[PDB]
Amino acid sequence: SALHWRAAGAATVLLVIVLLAGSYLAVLAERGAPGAQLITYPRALWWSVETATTVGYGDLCPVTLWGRLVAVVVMVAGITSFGLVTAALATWFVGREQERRGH
Amino acid sequence: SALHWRAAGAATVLLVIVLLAGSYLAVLAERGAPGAQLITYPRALWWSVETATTVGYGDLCPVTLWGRLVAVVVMVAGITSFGLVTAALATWFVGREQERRGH
Amino acid sequence: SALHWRAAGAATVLLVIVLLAGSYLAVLAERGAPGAQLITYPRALWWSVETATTVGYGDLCPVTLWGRLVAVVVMVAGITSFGLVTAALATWFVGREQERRGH
Amino acid sequence: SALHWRAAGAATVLLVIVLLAGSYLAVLAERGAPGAQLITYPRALWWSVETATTVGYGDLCPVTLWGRLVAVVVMVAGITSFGLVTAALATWFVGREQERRGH
Amino acid sequence: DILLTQSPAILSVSPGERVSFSCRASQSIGTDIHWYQQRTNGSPRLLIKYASESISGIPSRFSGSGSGTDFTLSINSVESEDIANYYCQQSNRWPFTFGSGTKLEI
Amino acid sequence: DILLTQSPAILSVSPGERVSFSCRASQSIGTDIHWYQQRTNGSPRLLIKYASESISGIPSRFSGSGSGTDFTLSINSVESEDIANYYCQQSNRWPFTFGSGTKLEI
Ligand SMILES: [K+]
Ligand SMILES: [K+]
Ligand SMILES: [K+]
Ligand SMILES: [K+]
Ligand SMILES: [K+]
Ligand SMILES: [K+]
Repeated sequence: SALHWRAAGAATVLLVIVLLAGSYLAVLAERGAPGAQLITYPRALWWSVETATTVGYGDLCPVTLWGRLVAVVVMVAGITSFGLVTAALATWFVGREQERRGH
Repeated sequence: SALHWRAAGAATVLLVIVLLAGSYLAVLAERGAPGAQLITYPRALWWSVETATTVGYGDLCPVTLWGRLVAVVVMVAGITSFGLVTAALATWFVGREQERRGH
Repeated sequence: SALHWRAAGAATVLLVIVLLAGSYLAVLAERGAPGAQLITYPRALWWSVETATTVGYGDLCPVTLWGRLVAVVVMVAGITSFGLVTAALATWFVGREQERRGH
Repeated sequence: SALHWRAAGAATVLLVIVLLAGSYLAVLAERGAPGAQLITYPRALWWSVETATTVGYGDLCPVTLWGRLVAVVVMVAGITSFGLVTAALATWFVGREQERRGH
Repeated sequence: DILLTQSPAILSVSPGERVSFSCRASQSIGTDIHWYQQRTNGSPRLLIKYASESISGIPSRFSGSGSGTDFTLSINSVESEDIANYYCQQSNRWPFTFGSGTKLEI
Repeated sequence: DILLTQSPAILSVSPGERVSFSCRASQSIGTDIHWYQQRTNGSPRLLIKYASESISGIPSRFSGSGSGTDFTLSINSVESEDIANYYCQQSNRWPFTFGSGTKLEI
């Protein structure tokens, strides 16, 4: 089965796992730091999605070292995941356009 | 007609529909929540565009569960739409460079 | 000369023009609106770059209809420009990898 | 060795260098400006990563001319780096799909 | 929940003079403030929307201004027909809220 | 609309002494504050821009400082030619506004 489509899926499943683990770890890392707001799971999950898509509203963000390290992993996983989907869409268009020319 | 160009258009039309529906639903979801600001249609539409392009200034953002779920759909539709345009531009360059070599 | 590289350049020049015109028009559109901060040219230009790259810190953002319409044009021009550079980098890699296989 | 994979790596190493130099220079540029917050190295580094991935939470941002110029270099290096990774993933999928058809 | 303070509660002015009603919000609300007029036994009537935007059918005598937390509704050249209760209303945050009202007296 | 408070309204100082004018903004405006000098019968003259930036042609005796909501204009070694009215002006939010003014007295 087409690799680009398989990697896209794998990418989606993996991103969903990173979001959940990131939500868990962000809370674990931020509690104990005075002033921290990334401290309950439901909003932490919203924050992770917010970060992965790189939207970053600024309603929530990490203030501790480990919270930031978790944030980086989430940003990168999201950028990579969506970037991989774009790449797969490119392979589909390239392959089909070849057909449209015969090859 | 070239699929990559057709999918690009379909993507644009679809994004415009997601923006309008997202604006409508965001207001529907946020009213009733004390402190919510995503509550009148004109700014909600600005918010959706702001989210779809992933700029996220932070002047407006959802605070309710359904508002956030709507936000996710908007982020993803935008990322996918613009990602699909990039993919089509790649197919155009790849196809034309092939010609520039004869093929 | 390779189209993908030409379009990349054209894209850069065009983006720089959109940034300057966007800075000018943003100020023109926001002055007259009570509370507006996008009202002097130097920061307006910083704002436009901030928007085009989609970083959106939230230190400055438009509050008027025309300021927002200008903002959309800037976001899209930036997303398209950088997306076009990625597409050109894809064509370069695809072309060269073909060579690495003989073709 | 495959160029797209080599350029990806070079891109990563280069980005890491831009982040560190950007952190250093941001602090150098912002100190001396009343009200500036991008003034200690640990958070400046968090800020640079935040900018390169284009997340931009708004917890930290430059207020001086040179700080902003540094910010632009960081945004562009990040966009280019991640864009180059996407391009390499496209070349891998395109090459492998060709194989899946024999070529 | 945003609190809108209208003080003084009663304002006395001489015919033709300029008058100003104040409305203070407990937190910054941009320019999302609207003004209403309610004559004795009448229903409220929109006068100014978004702090300073004119409404068609309203004497050009009426004007509003302000942003953030402080807002002003002004009448240039007051006259008998202006005797009424004036209310501000905010739409920045849910739920919408109304000021306590200011009575115009001539 | 940003309010700029200049208090005290009058400042008395002895020749050569150091003097300081204060300007307080109703909300945080970074360093977007500018100072002007207006002698009797004269037009305003820019002294300091962006809270602390020097302007060419202005005695090095003048300096400014501050950020956020509190700003200071300072004169080190006052002299007769400094007798005038001093105004602050903000450009952070529209519309631009001026402080009420502080008179320097020797
Ligand atoms: K972004
Ligand atoms: K962003
Ligand atoms: K942002
Ligand atoms: K933000
Ligand atoms: K913010
Ligand atoms: K992107």
